Amino acid sequence: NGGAVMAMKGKNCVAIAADRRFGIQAQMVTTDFQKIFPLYIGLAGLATDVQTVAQRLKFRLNLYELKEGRQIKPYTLMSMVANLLYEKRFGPYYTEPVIAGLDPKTFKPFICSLDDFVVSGTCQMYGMCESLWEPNMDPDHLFETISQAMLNAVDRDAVSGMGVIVHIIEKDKITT
Amino acid sequence: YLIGIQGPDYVLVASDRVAASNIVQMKDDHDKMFKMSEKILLLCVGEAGDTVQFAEYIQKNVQLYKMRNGYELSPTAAANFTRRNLADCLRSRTPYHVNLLLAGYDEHEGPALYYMDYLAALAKAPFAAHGYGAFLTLSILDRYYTPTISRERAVELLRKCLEELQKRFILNLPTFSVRIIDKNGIHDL
Amino acid sequence: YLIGIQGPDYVLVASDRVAASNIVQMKDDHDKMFKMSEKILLLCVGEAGDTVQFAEYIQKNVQLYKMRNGYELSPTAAANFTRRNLADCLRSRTPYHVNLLLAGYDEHEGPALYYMDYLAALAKAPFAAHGYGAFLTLSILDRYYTPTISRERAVELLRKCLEELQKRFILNLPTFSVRIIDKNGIHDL
Amino acid sequence: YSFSLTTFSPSGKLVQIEYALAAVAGGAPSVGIKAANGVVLATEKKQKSILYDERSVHKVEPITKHIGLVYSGMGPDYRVLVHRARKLAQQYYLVYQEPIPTAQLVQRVASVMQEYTQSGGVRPFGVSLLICGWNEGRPYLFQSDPSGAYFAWKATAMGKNYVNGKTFLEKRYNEDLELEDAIHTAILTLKESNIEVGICNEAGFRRLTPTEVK
Amino acid sequence: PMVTGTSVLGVKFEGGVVIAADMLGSYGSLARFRNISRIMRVNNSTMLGASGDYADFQYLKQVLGQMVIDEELLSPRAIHSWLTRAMYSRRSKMNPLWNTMVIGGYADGESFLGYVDMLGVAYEAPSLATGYGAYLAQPLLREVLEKQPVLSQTEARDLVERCMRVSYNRFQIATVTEKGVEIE
Amino acid sequence: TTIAGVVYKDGIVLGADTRATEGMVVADKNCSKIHFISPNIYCCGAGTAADTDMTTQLISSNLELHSLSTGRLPRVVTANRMLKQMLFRYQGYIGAALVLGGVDVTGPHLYSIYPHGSTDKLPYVTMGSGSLAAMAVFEDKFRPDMEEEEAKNLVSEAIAAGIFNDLGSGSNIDLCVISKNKLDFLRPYTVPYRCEKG
Amino acid sequence: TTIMAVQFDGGVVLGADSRTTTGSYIANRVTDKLTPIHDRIFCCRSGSAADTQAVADAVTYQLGFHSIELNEPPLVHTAASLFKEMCYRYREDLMAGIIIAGWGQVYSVPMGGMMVRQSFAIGGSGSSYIYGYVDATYREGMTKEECLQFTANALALAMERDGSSGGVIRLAAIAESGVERQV
Amino acid sequence: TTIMAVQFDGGVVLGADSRTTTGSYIANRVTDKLTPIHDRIFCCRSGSAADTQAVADAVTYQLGFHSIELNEPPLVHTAASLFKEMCYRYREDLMAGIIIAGWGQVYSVPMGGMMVRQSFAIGGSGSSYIYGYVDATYREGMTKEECLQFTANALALAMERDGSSGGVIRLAAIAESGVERQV
Amino acid sequence: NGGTILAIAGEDFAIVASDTRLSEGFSIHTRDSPKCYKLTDKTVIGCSGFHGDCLTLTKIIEARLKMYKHSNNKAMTTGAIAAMLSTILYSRRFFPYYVYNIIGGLDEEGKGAVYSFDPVGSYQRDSFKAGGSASAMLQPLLDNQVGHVPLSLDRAMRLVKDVFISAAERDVYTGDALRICIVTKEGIRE
Amino acid sequence: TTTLAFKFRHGVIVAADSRATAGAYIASQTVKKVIEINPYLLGTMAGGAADCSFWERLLARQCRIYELRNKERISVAAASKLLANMVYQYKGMGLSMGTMICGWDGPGLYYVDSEGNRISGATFSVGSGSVYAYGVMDRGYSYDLEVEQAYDLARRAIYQATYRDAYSGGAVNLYHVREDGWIRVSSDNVAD
Repeated sequence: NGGAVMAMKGKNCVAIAADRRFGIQAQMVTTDFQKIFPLYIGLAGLATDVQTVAQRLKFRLNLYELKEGRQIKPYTLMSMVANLLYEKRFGPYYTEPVIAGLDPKTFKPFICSLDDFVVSGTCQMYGMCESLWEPNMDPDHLFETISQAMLNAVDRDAVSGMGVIVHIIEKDKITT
Repeated sequence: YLIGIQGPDYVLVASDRVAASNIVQMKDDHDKMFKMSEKILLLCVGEAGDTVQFAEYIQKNVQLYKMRNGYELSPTAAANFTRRNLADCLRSRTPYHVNLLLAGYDEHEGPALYYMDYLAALAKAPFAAHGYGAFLTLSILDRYYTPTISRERAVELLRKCLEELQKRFILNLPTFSVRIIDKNGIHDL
Repeated sequence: YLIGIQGPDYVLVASDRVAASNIVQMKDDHDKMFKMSEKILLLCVGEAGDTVQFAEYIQKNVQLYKMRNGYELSPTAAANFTRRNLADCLRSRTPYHVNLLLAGYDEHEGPALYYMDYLAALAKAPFAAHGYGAFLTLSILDRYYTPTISRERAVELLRKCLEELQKRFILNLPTFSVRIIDKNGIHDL
Repeated sequence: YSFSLTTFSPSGKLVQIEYALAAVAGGAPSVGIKAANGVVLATEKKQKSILYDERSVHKVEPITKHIGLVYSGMGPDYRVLVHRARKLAQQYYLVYQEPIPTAQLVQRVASVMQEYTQSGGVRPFGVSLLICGWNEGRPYLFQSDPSGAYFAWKATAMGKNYVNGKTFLEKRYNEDLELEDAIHTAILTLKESNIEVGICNEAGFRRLTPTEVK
Repeated sequence: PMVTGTSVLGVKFEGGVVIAADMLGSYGSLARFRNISRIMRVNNSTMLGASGDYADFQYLKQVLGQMVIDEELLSPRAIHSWLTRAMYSRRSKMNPLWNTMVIGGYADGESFLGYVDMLGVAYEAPSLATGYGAYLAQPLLREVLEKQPVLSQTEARDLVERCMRVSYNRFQIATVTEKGVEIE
Repeated sequence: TTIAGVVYKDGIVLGADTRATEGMVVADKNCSKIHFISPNIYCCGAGTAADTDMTTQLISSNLELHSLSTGRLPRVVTANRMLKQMLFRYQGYIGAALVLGGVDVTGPHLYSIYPHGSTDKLPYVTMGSGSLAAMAVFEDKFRPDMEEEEAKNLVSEAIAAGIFNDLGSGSNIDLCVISKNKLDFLRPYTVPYRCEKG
Repeated sequence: TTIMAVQFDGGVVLGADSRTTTGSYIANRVTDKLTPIHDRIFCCRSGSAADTQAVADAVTYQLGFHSIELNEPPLVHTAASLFKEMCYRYREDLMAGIIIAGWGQVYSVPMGGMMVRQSFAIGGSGSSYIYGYVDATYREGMTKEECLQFTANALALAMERDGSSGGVIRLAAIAESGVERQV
Repeated sequence: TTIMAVQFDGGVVLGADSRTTTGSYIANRVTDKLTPIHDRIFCCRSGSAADTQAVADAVTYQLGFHSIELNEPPLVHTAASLFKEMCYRYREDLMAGIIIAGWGQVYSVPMGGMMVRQSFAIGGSGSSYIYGYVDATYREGMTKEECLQFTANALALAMERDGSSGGVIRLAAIAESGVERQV
Repeated sequence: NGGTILAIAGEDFAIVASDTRLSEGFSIHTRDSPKCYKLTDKTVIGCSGFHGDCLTLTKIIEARLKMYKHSNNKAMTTGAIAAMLSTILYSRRFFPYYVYNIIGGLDEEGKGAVYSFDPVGSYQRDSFKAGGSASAMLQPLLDNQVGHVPLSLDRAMRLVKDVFISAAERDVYTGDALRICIVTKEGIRE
Repeated sequence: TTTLAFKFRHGVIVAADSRATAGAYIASQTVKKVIEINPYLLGTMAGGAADCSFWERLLARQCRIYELRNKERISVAAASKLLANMVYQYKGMGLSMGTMICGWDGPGLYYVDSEGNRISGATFSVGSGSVYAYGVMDRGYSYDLEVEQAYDLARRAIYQATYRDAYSGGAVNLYHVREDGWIRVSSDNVAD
């Protein structure tokens, strides 16, 4: 199964991207399967865990977001899923979450993954993006590097591909 | 084997009427229809009691809701409900092995069918199939199907898929319980 | 699946025309006929090359004999010959998995068909069957068959057995290569 | 037991909680002011026998990196309430990994004090306590009370003669005042009604250092 | 594999090759043969030490002596080369030797120090240490090499004399010398 | 994955390398491992990073609760004793191991703590993938009577021995001094085509 | 490993080596295996260090909590009985070869967990090599001085063959009015 | 088992016990394990009796066929080299712990098969218990008489612990002009 | 054990570069090894997979190409090696040589050659291939900036060079010193 | 690793996807599966990549030794038969492939599995994606087929196979064995 999870941070704009496919074995099921759930998160690995963690996280997160209208800090969200998945260290759910998105009101990006850029998934990516990363890109550039890394790593990869979604988070605009 | 098609103002679903333990089929009337509401319709391929021990367990909730709330659930809503159950059973002592299609027709959200993996991997399906005859059929339906279609044409599109299960496939699945779901609600064909 | 019947002045044998690796059949013209003489006729169900890598290996001997001796072997004689080979291969590196019926019609010893196990357990068979559809069919033929019959009646007796392989059995074996052996020698039906 | 000792009076008043408010009326005076450099909390404690100790059981116990408590009411009850308040704070730190927002710790602790006004076989907590905190850009000054009702304040007072202490706090002080200057109103409102003191600012929670209390 | 000695070291001195090794041939936790000398002296200079099942050392000591004794009456690089052929040929039948041997030989101003793994992997290396020093002795060898890129007569000498203290202290200190073939 | 510690005269120089690998790929070339259990005490981790991080967070909340309660900064042995128990109880399900160092009025203690729960204070300890290579250098070079600043010259080289020689361990050395005199964190400490738009 | 317990006179004289190897790689040479579980009663261990950390300390907990109530030094066989209990109830989730002494009364506990009072004992996987030296020396009529040289020389011979034991030979002397632990 | 070989003087003095147990059930207590393979060279064995019957005799065949041609008593290391060969070529279809002596030259052969000249050796699964008694007694300056009492007392201590060895202690004395085999 | 190989030839160069280090497990044993042994002024062969096999295989390749060089007295074609080496891998296939070898001989047409292999024989003329441990890291990137270039050699050298900087700090089995062996008409250019 | 083949009155068309894989990494997408043996008959490659090359090198060799000695063409029946015999010997050795012999004789299409399953049909698809390729195949296939319509059919059926099979990507590679013999009718892309 799986799926790839591109994620990249150049300038305040926070890139993240993913393949839109999942397979029952080696046969593609759908050419449209959401992995990037809106400070965004992109989970890949099993589909069951992708959906399970997305549901469980939005639940725990909404209890907080009602309890304070204060938007969540990216670091605290990282702790939220970190603790949420470590509870099964005896029965661990297989999905690799990579959050990407702004620190509130300071317009400061925070990307991270959980067991520059953080790639995760079934993939091809970590060796591809690393010397191409520019520490400064306008979104116009940021889209281009992440789209290249996405398309090149994933077209090669057998079990990913067939549709790409790219969110380049900014307060001003969020392109897709 | 199960097959599902999404149309302009309908959802089309159809099922082989068979089950077999051993070398023989022991019935050919076996209903892999699991209709649960006026427009929420599971179709469950899978071995043993688990397909129906699950199907009914969902049905009675989906129905229990309708009495208790006075209104009927969305195809999506029912879908995410059954999805939740299957995810729980995967980690459980009893992981059910049911591969099911939740057909349904919301009025204001429109017709929808969902593929659901036994593990529990819900996904909206433009068209879908299940079983092991799924490896054969999905290509025919993927080539042939377009955005437009008609319920009149849906019958031909489905009749062509029936040929694969006899003509190229080893197992004989001889009668197909075609059914539709349309604003009117479910009908047998 | 293979079927064989012994009649008053004939031997009747018939074969499903199929093979499948994977979920699909890859042919429906597949000849499980292995005719080897005017009136010595193997029919070999079994997986892979072994059925034909054996069949022909027998055929070329059975034929080699006819040139080298100027006369044709008895159905029994050919039977004990193939029986010998299969017993040798059981202890060998390569034990063939071929379940075969050696039909034949001696003139002065009369019509005979023989069941032959893959291990190599020759036995004369009044009527016989092979395959996995053998578990189903042999009861019909055991009930129905009598000492008398006729080639005209043999067709009905065989047509009734065909129903079992579709109507109760899971696999679709759709055409049956009926053939007879009679003093005249082999004919297709 | 399994049956709560809290039940309504004929007009709907929680008699035992009202009596818990009477227990708050006892206890040495407390005072707390949000100034604009940081909150201060302070309390009367007394030599009493002249054989006591003053660093043994402060009413001013830090709870979390920048929260503290000061109680009025029964002292025995405070010792355990603080323990659960620290529990909620450390538990929050391992789950969320930031020291818990002042408003949230006050809320969660309020829920603990609410549980016994509905829970069997237990009386309500007598202790009422100022819970003063500073996160982000704001000093927070809270009052939790026996029913588990809590309020944020700009200035507030507790214990004996809070009734006049709050009056001084609204006329002798308003708006903002530099932290020792808003301690001026503490030391002079407390005077209306030995002493421990603790301040917040942004310098890690702090006990106003003893040489400088003088 | 049966009873096994370990701890063989090698490293060059400019115009020589120190090779020290302790003399234990332990079998299991028990140190059954606290007397085995594992440093064969092949040729007027060159020599192999061995760290692995000792039966294999006996086999290759008598066999390498066969190749040398034959050829004599008819270089370290050549001995390592063939030794790789021997270790490899036994791997091909999956009947290996468990021996892992360093071959230190001063050949024409050059201190060849081959290493031949049991499963036939082979390379020259200036500061070789076989097992139990292939995680421990090895940084101590390198730390001198990280600083000074070559080792003198005295440098590699003292390096091994200390590194062997870093088994039991009974080790023989074989030393190829411009002449070749010493043992202490 | 080379983590280390040494007990020098005034305390403990902990040392660590910034790498974490998911098998054969480096997923993090700037990995934080000298986790702050408390301002006084610090704990390096090795083995599975998940277990090490989370177990260290548990002991952190625990130690910081006990010190928060007494108002007296906790002892090292306390930290070790709850670590001994914590890594014992799971019986190898916590397969990540810890090097705890801290100073309490009782003075320096540095226990390597194996994931089955053995706590052993010693003047030098190493752990991680690089530990063999590192400990030979710590053995050869460590001397009792070492001073405060020479430990910086004793763990940076020792960890460096694990950076070059090992393939699980690499990247910039972290070095964290523990003394009642001062605490030091040196987070990154010792260093040993454009896809054209539009 | 090597645990070498001997008894006599004022109290036991017993010893152990210094290494706590994990596999062939030594981890430590300074380990004290003779470690206290009471003032009188000091445990010795084999099996694993890890299971013995969980045990022994828990016996110290119980034993020192034995002593406060009864206000007497706890009976050696009582402590040893606690080791029989702890080892007996989990013999399968445990490995422990203790040799508990106290004041002298040399007691032992096979990993399976039966407390069997020895009068001299040896433990570990290095122990076995000692047998021919202990059996041919233990003798009734030997004074207190003898046991010191006996245990100290016994262990060393054990260590020569054993590649699990080495380190410094550490000896307890547990007696009335003193514990003289040499190394 | 116990094979206990010691060198010296005119020739080796060495011994072995008497039992050849199969499992816990003894089969025999009278077995001579010190048995001849030449007039000078008498084999001792451990591993199994069954593999050693096939070996040893075949070495006697070759060795006594060694002697007739060369018309000299065969070299002890030659015989021992034959044991290295026989054991070396099948180490996997074999078990053998020989201790070959001859005239004295104590030689050994680990089952894996490396002939390694010992100066004193012990073999078997009962042997290990001896180590602390041999190592602390073997001494340069001991006369021929000493080795008799040494080997004979060594084995007995070995046997006390070993439940594979017992029987009667049988000793060869192989030397120039005599083989004095006591029991 | 393993390690990375890379090769590209467009115009005359067949740039066969590789990391030196071999790791038995993790114990980097020599940091000075070449994977790209030269065989002929034109033939250079990278070999990654298993060093013990790589040695034996290259000696067998060298022996066989010398046998050819006697048997025909005509230099061993690079295309002959592509068809020959695959049969050599098949010869020992039921016990296989765990070796991934990249061939770089200079053509008769004065052009580059690269021939990817797998352990059982899949020769592939291609414009580039990286094999070994980091091959998954290098193939999409290296493909992107190489696959309307006239095979620019100076920029191509930098493009070969940089990707091994990137692989070395990412994959833990590529590293140390990089050795490059261009194959031009002037000869092998180590 | 899909390699459809079918015969019709104006030819036998053999299309093949070009992807090859090891793990979920894709080593190349350049291979032409339809390994040549003869101007007018051709192989296929399904199953392991090396096997098909090697066996069809032996096949090409043996067909060549035959055409020289017998001094006539080897037939599709004979070619498949020698092939089937040769792959049988290595039955149980895991040398798995799905080679097909195609070529005009009338046209001859014989699928030849590695376990020795030399079967003569007319319509085949072999490999992982075959189950996809089959379903499209039957739906347009008729013996009454133009050379162009058949070109489109081979391309549609390969295109629908590669679309779902994870291990099959790369461009369609028609060969048309008409009366005269084969030509590289199309090598055209799938990423169109």
